[PDB]
Amino acid sequence: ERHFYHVLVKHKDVRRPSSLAPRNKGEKITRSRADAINLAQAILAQHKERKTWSLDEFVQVVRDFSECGSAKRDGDLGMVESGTYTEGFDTVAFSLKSGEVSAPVETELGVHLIYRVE
Repeated sequence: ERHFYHVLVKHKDVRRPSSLAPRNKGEKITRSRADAINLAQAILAQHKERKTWSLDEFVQVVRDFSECGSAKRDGDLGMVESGTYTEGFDTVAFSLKSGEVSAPVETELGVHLIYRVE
């Protein structure tokens, strides 16, 4: 069991292309897959000097950019056992060290940045 948060950037081709974050609940997502990848890359890389991030630092990007319903709790996914989420998410998530933020990783849901709380 490890504790993760995430930022989710959706695109038009996901199964539910609408934001579920409080900031813009119901906003239809029309950006391309490529657009989502580029956006996730930018929101991460604007802080690329960071070896690790504090929780507050990661929650800032959740508040500004995440389109997942988890944004209603600042992107908290709680405790996750390996093998539960899709393989793409799981492998990247369980490769993180404490305080690290992943590179953009894609699943059916969209493009994620994954943060390991500890």
